[PDB]
Amino acid sequence: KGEWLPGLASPDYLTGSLAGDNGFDPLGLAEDPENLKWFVQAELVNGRWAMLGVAGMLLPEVFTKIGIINVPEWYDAGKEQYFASSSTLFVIEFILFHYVEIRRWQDIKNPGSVNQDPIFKQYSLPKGEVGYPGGIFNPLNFAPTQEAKEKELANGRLAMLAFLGFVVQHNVTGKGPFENLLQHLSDPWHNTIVQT
Amino acid sequence: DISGLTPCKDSKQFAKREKQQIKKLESSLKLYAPESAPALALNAQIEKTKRRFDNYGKYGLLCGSDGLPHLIVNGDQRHWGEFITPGILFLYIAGWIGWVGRSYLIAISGEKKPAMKEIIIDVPLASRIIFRGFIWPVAAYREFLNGDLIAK
Amino acid sequence: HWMPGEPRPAYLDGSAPGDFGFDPLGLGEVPANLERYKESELIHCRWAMLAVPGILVPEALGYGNWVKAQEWAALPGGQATYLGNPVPWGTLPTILAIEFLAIAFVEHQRSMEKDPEKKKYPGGAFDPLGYSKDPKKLEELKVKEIKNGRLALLAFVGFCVQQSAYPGTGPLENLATHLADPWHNNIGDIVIP
Amino acid sequence: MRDLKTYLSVAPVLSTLWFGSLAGLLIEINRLFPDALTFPF
Ligand SMILES: CC(/C=C/C=C(C)/C=C/[C@@]12O[C@]1(C)C[C@@H](O)CC2(C)C)=C\C=C\C=C(C)\C=C\C=C(C)\C=C\[C@@]12O[C@]1(C)C[C@@H](O)CC2(C)C
Repeated sequence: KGEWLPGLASPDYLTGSLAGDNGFDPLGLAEDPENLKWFVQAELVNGRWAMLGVAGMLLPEVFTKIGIINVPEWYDAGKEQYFASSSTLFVIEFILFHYVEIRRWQDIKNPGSVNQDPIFKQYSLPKGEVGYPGGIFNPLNFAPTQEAKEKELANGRLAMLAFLGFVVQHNVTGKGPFENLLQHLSDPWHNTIVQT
Repeated sequence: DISGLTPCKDSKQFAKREKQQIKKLESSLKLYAPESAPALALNAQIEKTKRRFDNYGKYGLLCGSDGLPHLIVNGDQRHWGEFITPGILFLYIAGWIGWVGRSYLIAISGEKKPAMKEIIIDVPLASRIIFRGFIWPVAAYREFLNGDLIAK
Repeated sequence: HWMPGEPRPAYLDGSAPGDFGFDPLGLGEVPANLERYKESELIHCRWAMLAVPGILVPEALGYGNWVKAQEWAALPGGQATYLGNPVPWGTLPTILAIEFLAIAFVEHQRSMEKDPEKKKYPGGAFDPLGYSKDPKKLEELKVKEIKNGRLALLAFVGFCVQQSAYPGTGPLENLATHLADPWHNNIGDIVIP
Repeated sequence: MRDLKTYLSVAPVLSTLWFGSLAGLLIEINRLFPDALTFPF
């Protein structure tokens, strides 16, 4: 589709048949079709996790402007006490995610081989793409046209960049992400990465 | 106290070594006027020696019976900066260099006279290849998985 | 299948009892090695399926766990006990002599058989109640036997591993400890300190 | 000149330039951060 840099010719292996294809591959990671097949799924999963992470880091902090709830900032939520110890929660999360990710992994190797429920054999997911399961995972039956996939990928890339910014800003500033925006909005021409 | 060693900041021999070096440096200073340039150089050397000893004291090194720092390379988390991290950095840099060299060698293998491109470097091709080595681990791992790394 | 979406090895057709195509390392490619491995697996399953009843019943009756019963032999002159009653022949040199002689005869007798089918299911005098009359029931019986043996092997592995983490404690003591406060007495506090 | 650019791509000249830049960078790095024995970060 569009060009990430006008005046430069798109690589041949990027034929534009994929959603969100702008011909951006200066270092040639996706020359091998198997590598491209793996990296598409990797990007999809990374973005889908990153958007949720950013939503969970930003929104539970914007409460200060509204004063509705009281929750510690994203880097202090770990130290708080909970009804169960860290070890038990970590073990349960490991046990569940092992099964979930092993089930997801098998579809990349042999598509259409994990479409049937293992206990109740009369329940199955309708056939679809590798990274787009559908069925019960799409309860509202929104049509997955190419435009929506491009929107999803753009939002995922933006959220990856946002999470990287969130991580980097806290390391050097020592505060959360929302107050950094307010500090910049206070005096824009003096509060930047150049402190002076 | 691994293997009977002691911290640098608690070692008396370390302070004795620092005092001896400072005293040796200060002896030559008395031969020159305070405003003379050699006096400034000697003052800078003394300040650098003091700063080096203070920095060695701050980093939590271990001293032996002779007042000299010793390096632990067994993998203890308290001493991961002596061997582990610089080793990983060196491995990354060496892999970058090797991958760049291998890619350049492979690229020119199909030319009519490949031996001519080895003594007279094709600068644009090398420059286009140089930046590619920044992600060498991923490329190497995927090449190994696809069976391309080893010649048949 | 042991894992849906994974191809089966060519030598595991799924016709043998308790066959689910599990061989990631390919240890059974050789036809001669595979035949021996079935006998070894059956022997291990049969041996482990007798230890489990003998590892919980003595503990559940208050006679001590399974590792306390071996401590007396280290002491000099220790005498064995059974049901709280010492046995006259409980001396250490007498115990080993009967144990070695008794099992050195049965195992050597088992080794001498040459028909592969009898090395796993000999039949004959070891089946007095006649459960082998129906070939149709025999296959489901073999599947039941194979399925239970691996479970007992896993149970014995758990028994052995739990002892290392909690010395001097019995498996029933482990169950009682976990039952009281499930959300803090579990595997988690051991894996991470 | 094409022939002048060709002579700059010969192995000894390129090696000399690369190693000179490398040595300058290393000398400056050691000047900024002297007496380094452990990685503190
Ligand atoms: C998944 C992710 C973040 C996930 C976060 C999650 C789930 C949760 C976070 C939490 O906050 C919560 C919710 C609650 C808190 O209490 C705890 C934590 C745990 C803190 C980020 C991904 C982030 C992913 C990023 C940033 C990826 C960047 C990739 C780039 C830039 C690649 C560039 C190129 O590869 C191209 C495209 C083409 C090549 O040819 C050239 C180059 C240039 C190499």
